[PDB]
Amino acid sequence: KFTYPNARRDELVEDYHGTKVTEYYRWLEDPDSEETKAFVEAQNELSKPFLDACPIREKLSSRITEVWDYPKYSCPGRHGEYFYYYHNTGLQNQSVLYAQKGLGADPSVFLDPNSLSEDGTVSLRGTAFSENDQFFAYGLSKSGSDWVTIKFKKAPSGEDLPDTLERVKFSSMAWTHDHKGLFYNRYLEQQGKSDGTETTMNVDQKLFYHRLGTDQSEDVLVAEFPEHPRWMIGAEVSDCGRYLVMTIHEGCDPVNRLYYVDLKSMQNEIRGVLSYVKIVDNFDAEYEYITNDGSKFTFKTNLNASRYKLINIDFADPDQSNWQTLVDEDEKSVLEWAACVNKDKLILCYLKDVKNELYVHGLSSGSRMSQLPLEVGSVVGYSGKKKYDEIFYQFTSFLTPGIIYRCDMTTDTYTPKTFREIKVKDFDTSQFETEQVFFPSKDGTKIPMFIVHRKGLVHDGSHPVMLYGYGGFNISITPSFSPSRLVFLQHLGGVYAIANIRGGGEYGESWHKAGNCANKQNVFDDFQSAAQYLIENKWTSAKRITINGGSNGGLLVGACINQRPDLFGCAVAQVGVLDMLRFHKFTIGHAWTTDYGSSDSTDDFKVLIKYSPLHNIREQKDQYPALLLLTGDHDDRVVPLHSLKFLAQIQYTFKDSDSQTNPLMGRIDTKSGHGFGKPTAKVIEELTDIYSFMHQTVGLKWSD
Repeated sequence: KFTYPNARRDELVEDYHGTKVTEYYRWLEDPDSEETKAFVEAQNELSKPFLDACPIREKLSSRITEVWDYPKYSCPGRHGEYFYYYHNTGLQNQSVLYAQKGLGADPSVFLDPNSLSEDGTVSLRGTAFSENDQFFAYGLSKSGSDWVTIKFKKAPSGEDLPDTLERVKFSSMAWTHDHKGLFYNRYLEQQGKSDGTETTMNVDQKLFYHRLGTDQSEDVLVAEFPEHPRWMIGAEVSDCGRYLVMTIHEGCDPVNRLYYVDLKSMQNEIRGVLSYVKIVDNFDAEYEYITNDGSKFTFKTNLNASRYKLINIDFADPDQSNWQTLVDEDEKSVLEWAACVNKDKLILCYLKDVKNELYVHGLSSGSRMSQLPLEVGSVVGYSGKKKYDEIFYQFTSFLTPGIIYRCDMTTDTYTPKTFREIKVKDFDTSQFETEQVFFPSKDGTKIPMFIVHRKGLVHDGSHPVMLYGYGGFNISITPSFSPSRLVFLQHLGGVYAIANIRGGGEYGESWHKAGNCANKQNVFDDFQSAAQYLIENKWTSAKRITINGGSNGGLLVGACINQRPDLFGCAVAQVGVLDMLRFHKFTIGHAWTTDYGSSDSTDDFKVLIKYSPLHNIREQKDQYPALLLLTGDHDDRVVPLHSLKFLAQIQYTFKDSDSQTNPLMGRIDTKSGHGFGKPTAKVIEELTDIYSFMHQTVGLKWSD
């Protein structure tokens, strides 16, 4: 009974290695045409009244906002005599950066991003203080785009400097220790727009050096690789300031080349393309800089260690035969990151069965000295420089918004203190609990899954489920706090489940490879097996399951509704990649071929054509679940044409279907992008729409 917008069908046939593939809505790849703008407007004019028609929408938005309304803080970061920290009073669109001369001093406002936009659509993206704590570089993104403008302030006053760097994207921000400038990345001029609404592919990223007090036109091009247009040059200055560490990536695999430049030994100042020394001239393994003592550098690596380890490479004898293991690879746990504090102490964060653990090691020997206790959850923030003598770290979990710890690092015992407790106001979290189960996938592999629910739940199959997943790009989906999840559990009788499906990094690179490239179908099988597990164990039934995912998780949702529509009642795919044959042709999509492959390859196409959601919409005996696609017109990470073309094709496929009664809709937001830096007001509106859509499609019941 749903009337879907008109969408002109333009038969476009293309040959992929002998296989003819036809699509009908490629005109939606042009975001600037009147036809595409009319399609976007018509889809919003259909979904907005349907979402607003939810009878509990006001109650839902009010409760999400009330649960969300609590003071939030980042860890305090020391920079000289001043500490800097982000703080949100509760519902501010963007967090404010404060400065205080000591932990006990009254703070001053250092940078309020809310002062730059009436609707909070200007957000910070990347920050870096100078080594002498006197200057502060920061990136600004408009309307959620990946494009960045780098600006500068004096610290701690916050007074603006005139320096402005444009066309910055996916950029480093590394000050030289002479406090005279920094390294950053930018793209040269391109045809058309560069504001987040274009689909133009980004290649030939350059590394530049900007000197303070000069125009950007005077910046020195220090590194470029025109023979490898997809290479991206990460730049970092060593802790002592002597070395420029160049980490070169191609794609999204946890691997990188490792070059360096001895800045101090340079005969002259930075004036041209820098001559570098190659330490690792391949993409075989990761080499992530931790610290260095003179010429001996400590790196985190996955070289012959899928669960990661720490090695030492001395630039004075850099052949691989001289490398030494500093911290052995753990037999079970994944080493997520390491940080050096107080000259010769290391903070190592591990992931053990999708739960974070923290340990203190010695830099000289790599030997373990202590464990910092944590509850079941994730470490989402850290502060602790090599030159300072204490650390701060932020912990979060499903029922814990935040705990900020402080640990003195000057003694041989490491007893962390609670610095801040971040809690929801007037909410009894003791009524709920989290369980971790391991369910067998289609091939028999055991997959971890967190299930958050009310205590005393009986397994009668009556409870609605929000099933979340991602599955790809070495990303581990670890416990975190969500205010809307609390409302779902408290007022909508909900059960929330995360399936740690393959493709992620929960169990190392082998877990990642088991769900990428030719093994991508394993990811979808794991997620479908998660829904089957919840049904078989009577947590829920298929009609009560809502699946949700974003970006690569949006691809997960799209493939799962095509393959097993009988397993779900609702589906919410946010900013999802849905045309798997053309994703690599837009913006930064070429970097994802390390997990997806590319339709340019004959072998990769045979894999992609089987699960590309846009090309696998088929009516089955069971109707498709209710579908809500969410994207923004400035999502230049995953261009919104993915959602637009999928929406047009799925609405056409079921236009004459008697059996399809569930709605297939989409919401295209304005002045927002992939998600990072989205203002709080838009986030709450989006969560209200998600649970309003579920209430209208899977029969949720509101309880006050």
